[PDB]
Amino acid sequence: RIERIGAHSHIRGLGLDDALEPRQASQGMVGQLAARRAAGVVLEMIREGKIAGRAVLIAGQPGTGKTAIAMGMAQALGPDTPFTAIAGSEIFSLEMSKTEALTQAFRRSIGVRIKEETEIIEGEVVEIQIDRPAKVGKLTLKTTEMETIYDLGTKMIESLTKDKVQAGDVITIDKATGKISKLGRSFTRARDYDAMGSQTKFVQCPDGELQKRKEVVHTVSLHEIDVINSRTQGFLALFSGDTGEIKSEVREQINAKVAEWREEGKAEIIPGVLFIDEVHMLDIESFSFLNRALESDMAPVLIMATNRGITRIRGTSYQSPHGIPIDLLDRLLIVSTTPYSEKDTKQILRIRCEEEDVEMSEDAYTVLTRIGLETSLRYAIQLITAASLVCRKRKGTEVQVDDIKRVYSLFLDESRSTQYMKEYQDA
Amino acid sequence: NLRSLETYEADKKKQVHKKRKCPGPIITYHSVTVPLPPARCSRTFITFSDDAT
Ligand SMILES: Nc1ncnc2c1ncn2[C@@H]1O[C@H](COP(=O)(O)OP(=O)(O)O)[C@@H](O)[C@H]1O
Repeated sequence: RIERIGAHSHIRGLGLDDALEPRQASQGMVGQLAARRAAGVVLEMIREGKIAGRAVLIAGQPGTGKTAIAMGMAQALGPDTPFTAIAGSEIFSLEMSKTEALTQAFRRSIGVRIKEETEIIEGEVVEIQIDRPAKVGKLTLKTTEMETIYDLGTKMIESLTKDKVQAGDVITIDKATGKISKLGRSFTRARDYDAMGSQTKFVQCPDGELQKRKEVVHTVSLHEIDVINSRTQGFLALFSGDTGEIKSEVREQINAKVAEWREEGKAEIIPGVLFIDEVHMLDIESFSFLNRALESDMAPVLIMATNRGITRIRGTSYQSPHGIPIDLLDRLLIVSTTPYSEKDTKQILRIRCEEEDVEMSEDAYTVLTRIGLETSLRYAIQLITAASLVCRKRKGTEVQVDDIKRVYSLFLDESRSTQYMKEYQDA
Repeated sequence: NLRSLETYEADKKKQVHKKRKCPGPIITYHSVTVPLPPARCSRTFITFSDDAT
């Protein structure tokens, strides 16, 4: 519950209507109807997943809400669909090539819902009488509507001895493997032992004696390749990034078995999204790889964001729009974000204030909207926070003009920093 | 009696056989629910066959 509000916490989805009509202000967003409708339609395409290898480029001036609309789409997509957010400079690893990192990122945003039929027996253990030789045992499971006694085997008795199960424990035994899983207790333990005090759990299902076809959908991403590349996979799946596995017999074989599962009804493919923020940091080799990697059937939807116009492509000398080669730039379609006006700026500032739980006068809102239209929006939020803190220190109830104007001089913007920078501190 | 014989064409006997096969010093861990749905609690018992154990 203790998680602080970040720069994109004010947004909590992409405000859209039944007909995908964008709204002025909803779900923490304001203005920018065109790019928001583009986000809505690409999100509909993602949730459809019928087509693979689609790319979208979010372009615009800084502070136009590129990362904002990206996080909004991520939120609107909701759980059950992977959304791999990554920065352009994260692919540069000292233990795995750029192409390998891109393959990892692509396969990481693809999920397979594996269906598994289970048969679990549950109930209340009324009698767990076990005859230890130092071989024979019987279990008396009880439910709210029926009871049954089961003769326990040697291995089952040993498993029960492993996980201590006293009378009155709510357990869920899997008839397939016999794994002992304790859920709780139905009553106290004799009220006499001067220890082991806990709370009592609710009774089990009436038909819990034998659940026939308990369906559990195990969801896992296509990053499962780490499970095969090495005999010990947890080390690679948890921390180790040195996963330069062999592409042959791993990628192709896993894809083939995933197709077999999809055809045989075991699992279903759920393509996610790969959001590369500041994609301009990718080397030209990474762009050349994305050009081809984006053509596979397992290719997720590649959302990218650029904050530049004509700029040199990293790893070469010639320039291209958005710092992306002409090929990949032409392949994808671009979503331009128009700057926000004064009203939109004021509304965004008000939404941020509401998020931060801070209140300020109308004149404060006006002067702060002015300052934000002049300097920037993020700087306006910084001033919101600073003025709220100055007001709290001042013992006031709401932020007045005298606090925003004070924190404006206390904290400087880059435009004024460079102005006072004429002291030639260093070069 | 004839009908009983013809229809006889027991698990308790197999349990008694298992008991026979037991060397004799068998300790049994036994816990049952006992009263203080109705209020109740769990009680634990550990039966020792012979004094050796
Ligand atoms: N539509 C918007 N609604 C609310 N805040 C926005 C919006 N657009 C930009 N911002 C704010 O501007 C700052 C930077 O803009 P951002 O959302 O990152 O877009 P960009 O990626 O173009 O900078 C962030 O602090 C963000 O909160």
